[PDB]
Amino acid sequence: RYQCTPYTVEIERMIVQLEKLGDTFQGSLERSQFDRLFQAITSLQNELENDLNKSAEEYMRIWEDVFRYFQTIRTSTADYIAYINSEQTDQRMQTEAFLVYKNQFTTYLRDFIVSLQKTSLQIQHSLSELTLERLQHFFQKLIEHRGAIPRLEDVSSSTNDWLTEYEEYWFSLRQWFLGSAVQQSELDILQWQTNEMIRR
Amino acid sequence: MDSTMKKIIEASYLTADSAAHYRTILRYFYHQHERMRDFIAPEELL
Amino acid sequence: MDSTMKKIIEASYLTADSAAHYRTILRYFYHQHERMRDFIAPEELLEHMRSIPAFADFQEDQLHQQLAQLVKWNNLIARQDMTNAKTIEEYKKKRFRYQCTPYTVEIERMIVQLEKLGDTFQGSLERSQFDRLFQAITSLQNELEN
Amino acid sequence: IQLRSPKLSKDFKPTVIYEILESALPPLTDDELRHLSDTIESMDQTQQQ
Amino acid sequence: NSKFLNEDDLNRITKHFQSRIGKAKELIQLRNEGSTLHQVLKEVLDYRK
Amino acid sequence: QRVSPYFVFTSLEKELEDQKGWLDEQDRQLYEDIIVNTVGVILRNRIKR
Repeated sequence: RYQCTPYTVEIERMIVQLEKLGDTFQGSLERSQFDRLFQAITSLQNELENDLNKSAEEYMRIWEDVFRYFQTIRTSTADYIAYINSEQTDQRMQTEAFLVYKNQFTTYLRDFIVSLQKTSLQIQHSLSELTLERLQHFFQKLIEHRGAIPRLEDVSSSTNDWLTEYEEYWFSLRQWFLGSAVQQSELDILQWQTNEMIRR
Repeated sequence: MDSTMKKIIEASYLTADSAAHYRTILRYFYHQHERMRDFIAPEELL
Repeated sequence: MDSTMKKIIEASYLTADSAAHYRTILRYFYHQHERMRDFIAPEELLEHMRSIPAFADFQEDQLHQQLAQLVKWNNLIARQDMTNAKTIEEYKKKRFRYQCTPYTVEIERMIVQLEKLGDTFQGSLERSQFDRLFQAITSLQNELEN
Repeated sequence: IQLRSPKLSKDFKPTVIYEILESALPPLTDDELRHLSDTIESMDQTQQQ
Repeated sequence: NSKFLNEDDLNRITKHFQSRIGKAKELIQLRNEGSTLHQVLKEVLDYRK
Repeated sequence: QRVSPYFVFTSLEKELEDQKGWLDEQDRQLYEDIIVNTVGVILRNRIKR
């Protein structure tokens, strides 16, 4: 009597995801990505205001929500930017495919970019407000709950490794949205590329 | 190790000459997985 | 025709005899896609393949053969450069710049999930699934009283 | 150069200073206006065509 | 303050920019000198003034 | 080319039909707003500095 390996389960799941789509770029937008992410960061700011009194799992949940949303948005922007910069958009543009690309591109622009821009101001402001030192006691609470999860996984690394990993992920988010004094935010890179493709 | 060096057998399923019978087979297996059924008889599968 | 039963040749790379080359190449393409990069140089791919010890002796004619096979396998895209010639040879050679089909993007995305895992059932779990569903449902209920 | 220019030694009331200060502030580099202006000019040209 | 910012204020700021771009086009029409839209923009948006 | 008026009229009909499908005012406004919005943020940065 037979059953399928998780290999097969995941493979078939992704296969189904692909089967849904019309060929070109038939993905969808859940415009509220940035609203939900911002709400999670607002929760983080309120936690910092709470002065470390709350329980570890609250901090862990807010962390995971923030990073789920950030991961989703990074996936979305990767799809978007690849769609924009595609050689089809560039020089196969001579045919009517320019107009089809135009329709999908304007849909994505409107929804994704409008919500993105509206959120990004308060986003970057909060991220600037989310300094490492403040996030460090938050990371201590995250350590509290991480130890609350005695994982068999490679999380067996020390507490300070967990602190450093949280810290590096936080810099990742800070660069992708707020950027840095040394470099423009990756969000700004996406913005510039979108502007230039609009101009083209 | 990074697995890219070794070529994966799950592809053999997806790109065999009987990949039609295959695709249908584990598509049905996935559907049963969605039904949370267990230990499917090969004869029921037939 | 229901697309649920035909031969998915996009996956042919995973069991080609050069599946090491193909998989490493497509992994690199996925990473560059992650790096927000575009218009990839096959010569850069030869460079980085050779930088990997497994393909130090990488043949670039075989590289371009593999690239054409992948594109033919609905796994990559490319187009000749129109402007950027510095040596007359570049002006001659129609040097193409490449990308990965969304097929490939999603395929490798799923693959990564499995790469994370030891064999048996290494999947994780975030216990607060139920309460979050409940919170959204409570939001719905509060809406119906409005 | 303005600091050195001799109008300082000669003219004595504030409104010169206000113009000098206003000129000291750094303006809009051509790139930032360039993207917007190019797009708007192209769009209006398309409309006219 | 960004902290004090909200979607309504964002819309208001965008409206202000919209009014300015309309003003830019009207200025193009009044300045029949044929100066490019880039110049009219660089004048309307120069904040130091 | 030198073509008869029937051909030119037909050609202009087809062309105007095609050209009219390129753009729409709503998309013009959307594109203008999104670029103007990033420019507005840049202006904000300049004002803060």
